[PDB]
Amino acid sequence: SRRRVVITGMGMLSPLGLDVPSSWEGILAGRSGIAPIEHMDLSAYSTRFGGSVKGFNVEEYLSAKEARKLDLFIQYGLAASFQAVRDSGLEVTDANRERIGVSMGSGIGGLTNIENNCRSLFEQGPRRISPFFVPGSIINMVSGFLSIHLGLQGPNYALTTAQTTGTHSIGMAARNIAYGEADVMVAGGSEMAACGLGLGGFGAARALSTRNDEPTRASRPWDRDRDGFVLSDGSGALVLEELEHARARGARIYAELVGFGMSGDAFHMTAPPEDGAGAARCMKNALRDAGLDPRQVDYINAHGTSTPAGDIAEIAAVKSVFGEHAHALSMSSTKSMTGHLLGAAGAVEAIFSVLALRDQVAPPTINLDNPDEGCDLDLVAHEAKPRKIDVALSNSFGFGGTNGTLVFRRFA
Amino acid sequence: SRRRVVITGMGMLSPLGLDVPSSWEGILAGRSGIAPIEHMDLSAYSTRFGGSVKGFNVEEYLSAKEARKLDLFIQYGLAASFQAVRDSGLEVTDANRERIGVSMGSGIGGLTNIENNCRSLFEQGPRRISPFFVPGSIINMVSGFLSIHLGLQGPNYALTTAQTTGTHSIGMAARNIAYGEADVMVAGGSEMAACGLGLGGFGAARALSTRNDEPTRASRPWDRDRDGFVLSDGSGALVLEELEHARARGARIYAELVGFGMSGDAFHMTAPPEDGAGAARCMKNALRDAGLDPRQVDYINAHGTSTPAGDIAEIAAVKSVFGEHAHALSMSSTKSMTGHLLGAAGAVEAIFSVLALRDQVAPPTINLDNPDEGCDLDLVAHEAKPRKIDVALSNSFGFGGTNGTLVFRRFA
Ligand SMILES: NC(=O)N1CCN(c2ccc(F)cc2)CC1
Ligand SMILES: NC(=O)N1CCN(c2ccc(F)cc2)CC1
Ligand SMILES: NC(=O)N1CCN(c2ccc(F)cc2)CC1
Repeated sequence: SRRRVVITGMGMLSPLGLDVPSSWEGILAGRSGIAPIEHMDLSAYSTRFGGSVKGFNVEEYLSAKEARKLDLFIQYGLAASFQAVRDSGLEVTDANRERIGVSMGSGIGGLTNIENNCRSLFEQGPRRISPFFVPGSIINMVSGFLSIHLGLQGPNYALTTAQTTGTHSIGMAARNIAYGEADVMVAGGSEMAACGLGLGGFGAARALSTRNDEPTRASRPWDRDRDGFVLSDGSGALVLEELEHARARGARIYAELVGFGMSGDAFHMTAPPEDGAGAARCMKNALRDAGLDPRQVDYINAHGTSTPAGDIAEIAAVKSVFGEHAHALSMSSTKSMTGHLLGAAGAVEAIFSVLALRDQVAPPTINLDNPDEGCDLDLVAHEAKPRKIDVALSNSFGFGGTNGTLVFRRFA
Repeated sequence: SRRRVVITGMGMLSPLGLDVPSSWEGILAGRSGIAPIEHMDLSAYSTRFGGSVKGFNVEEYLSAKEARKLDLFIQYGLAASFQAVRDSGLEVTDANRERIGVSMGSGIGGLTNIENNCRSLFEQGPRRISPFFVPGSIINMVSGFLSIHLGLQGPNYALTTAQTTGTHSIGMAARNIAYGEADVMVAGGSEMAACGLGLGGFGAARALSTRNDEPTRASRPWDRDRDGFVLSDGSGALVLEELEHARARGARIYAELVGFGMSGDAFHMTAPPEDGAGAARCMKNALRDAGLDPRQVDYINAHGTSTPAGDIAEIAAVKSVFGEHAHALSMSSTKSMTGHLLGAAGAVEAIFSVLALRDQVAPPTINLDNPDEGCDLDLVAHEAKPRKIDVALSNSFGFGGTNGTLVFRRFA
């Protein structure tokens, strides 16, 4: 037997806005967050654009002195997490602090910091490496710093499952609460890889869209002219809470987390299998986990990265899992607007899945001008679609063939 | 309802050996694996030694053509993983591959790789960054590559909780099996942070021993002349298996994992509290999880990093948890011999804890010539101590105030 887990606070930094309601406003308007990257020489790079967080002010959250110690990915993680805790109204007390934990992850961690400390190392030698290099760059420091700032003494950890991080972080946090290891968890992910090493590293594998002329049209999941993913920055955090705990203090409940699925493709380091066999098993696992029949699913927030092999794999997976229901559900890539926030993708897409439930609206797949061969599902081309949504899925399918699926349900 | 979990396979690279047996022989003979570092010129560094893996042949495991693309931490993770699975005698099949997963972690991941690609980027341009940069450097690719080579389709993930990584990886993997998400898990961690940025970054914070002129005597946990930890490399992997699944196949069972604790200090980014309050919460959680009287605990493999504040915190935590029984159990730090394998520390030390149960011997704390103020427990100074061990506990503490405790006992 198992406790029920609800969403009582959400927080976000995205290429679309500095919080949830502003990000969600852009999502439903089909606005693009993608733009050429500024204050950075990308002359020798084949990709010169992505989704930046615009106008982030870390001094709303931290002193200038504490923020100087921390990589951007950690700043962004703390911002979404502080937002999510404030959004929840939860009061931390000596009576509950041991029951409140954190699992905020990252796919790639502190590349920006690693790059600036490399610059100092090569130019001037090791004696110019920042004393805060290690604690200021390691992925578990969003969980670390958040626990220290708020006095959280519950489970304290960090996932790193590349592009699956945010989905796994939220799912495993839900498990902690369901099986009684915590009553509250702050979970999600953050990322800032759209630095030299992120653009160069992914650009070297030719994984990135090179559509420098039309950056807002670059991210075009299931469109026959897609040429790979758009690199994006930001964070999502959710406050996950045991139902009775949330009801007792009179929390505002956005939605219930009913289902979590995991699988491994065991196929290829970067490419999914053509038929999405792994993504199929993971969605089936998530629906079994939630005790739901595939027929009950109304809305899927796809992984939808705009990679040719990735997008077609997800069409196959859904047709295989949903059979004659596959056309009835709506499925959209919000990455058409946000780009791919990698380890944070699952976190911001879980929030969009929750908000699709609250507002009864499927977010668009923008730029889906010419669906590809086989891409005949309801991919919500171009514009948001108001519709009935009781059950929403959020999928992540990342490098190493690691799969995550979250099942959200309306709560009333 | 909650199932029991046993250890059926173990694997290791350490500064003492290229497998578990050779490493364990070094542990029981009090041998140091710490030496001046040869793979690079450290004359501008304030620390020039640590625990290298000596004579590692990746060609025992992988083609030189796959090896070339992978960071040593991934190479070390796979080697220990391959050892653990072979040691288990487990055969992967279509009937069970969905029921076998992997959780192999790292604190820092592919810092060597990311540094060298940073050098290429700075000296030559983005066009000289390896196409394998991302899949060859990111922390989740031990779990990824292991699943690809063995065909593991179970839960596929990675923890990154700094120096607590291996302990958390093992504990959460046991929970997966406990709660029916998997019947088999390959779990542990790997680390190779001995690059310029690693030795430099830990050196900038003055966290490392600077005993360059006597490296084998540098790691001296609870000794009054200790002066920081010794950075070491390697990997530990265990096969965790549901008890009845292990019984059904006549598996050889080394020990039972009965207990898993996590807590957060919520104290400091890098310093443990003097009183050991977070470590004490974590051990109490693990002992209650195991349904034990604290007097049943015979052996503690301490975190024991040879830092001033870390070592004394641990005495205080153990005195607070076990009271008068603190004076009857044996506690030692195998870090005295191996140094600090960071995210891999929890993995090798869990294997040392299991082997203490198999052979009925407490490994020594070497170099404990002058125990510090209040360091007055049985710390097994200098020499291995044959003794009765029914219950063994392995502790890790890390940056972000993240704590882990594992509880093992003999299985008949
Ligand atoms: N070249 C190869 O045979 N592999 C597979 C493709 N590849 C890759 C793809 C996308 C990405 F973002 C990172 C790496 C590089 C390694
Ligand atoms: N401000 C200072 O003098 N430093 C930097 C922060 N902190 C630290 C400790 C251990 C470590 F491995 C990395 C960083 C304490 C020492
Ligand atoms: N006086 C002591 O220090 N003891 C008493 C408790 N004891 C124990 C043994 C088996 C068991 F099932 C429960 C408890 C072990 C050590």
